[PDB]
Amino acid sequence: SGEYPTVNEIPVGEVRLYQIADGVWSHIATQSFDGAVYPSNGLIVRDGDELLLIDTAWGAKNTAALLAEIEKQIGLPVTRAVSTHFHDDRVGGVDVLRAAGVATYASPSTRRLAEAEGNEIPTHSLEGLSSSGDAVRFGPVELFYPGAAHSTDNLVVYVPSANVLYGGCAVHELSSTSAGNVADADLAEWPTSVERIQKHYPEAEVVIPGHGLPGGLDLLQHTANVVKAHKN
Ligand SMILES: C[C@H](OC(=O)c1ccc(CN)cc1)c1cccc2c(-c3ccc(CN4CCOCC4)nc3)c(C(=O)O)[nH]c12
Ligand SMILES: [Zn+2]
Ligand SMILES: [Zn+2]
Repeated sequence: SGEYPTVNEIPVGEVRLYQIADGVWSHIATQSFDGAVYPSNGLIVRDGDELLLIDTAWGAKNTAALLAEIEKQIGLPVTRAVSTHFHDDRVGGVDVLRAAGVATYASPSTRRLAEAEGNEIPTHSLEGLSSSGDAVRFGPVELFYPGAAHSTDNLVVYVPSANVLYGGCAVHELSSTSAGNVADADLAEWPTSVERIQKHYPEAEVVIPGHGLPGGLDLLQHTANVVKAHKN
């Protein structure tokens, strides 16, 4: 009924959308992994009379449900998708997207890691993102590579029309006490990568984490703090 939807409010398999700004939504789904249930976010950005999708809904069936939810709530076709790193909460569902007419994209780093891990592989490579601090335009967003953080390949997404920063899994929600699933992370570089985000996007008004509730710019400093303390 209007609050940001939480893990226990979304059965696995169902997807909700949340309006962030004009022409910007998040998508929220839930999935089981190693015997626990987790929420995860992605982004939808209006691109004229089409939509740009950022990240899958963490699985094939969830991603089919995402497409259905978009059709019901928005009614514009998803034509392109970008995955912001190689884990299943970002690429699981890419095969569904591709068979629904969506062109799927990721950095070459993400594509290599997805292939090596046995995850679904976006079709198209995003060049121009291989060095930390690189940025490229992609439709109505800017893609930014901040350096290694949650993963070595993680990208962030900025929506300049709305000053929305989608941090993906490099950014944690304010309630987080932990750095999340750090198995592929660089805890030592992560603060430095967050500082790059902070420097590059000082006018962000909304910051959306990979998992959990959006907030403001404080999510960035909180993330740095949680990661340093985890390392400690
Ligand atoms: C799909 C993703 O796979 C991986 O990352 C991965 C890594 C390595 C391998 C081995 N090849 C396999 C998979 C994944 C799977 C499962 C979970 C995650 C989490 C996550 C997010 C929040 C929290 C904090 N919660 C915990 C419970 O209650 C309170 C707060 N914990 C974890 C996060 C994330 O941090 O982004 N990515 C999660
Ligand atoms: Zn991840
Ligand atoms: Zn994640």
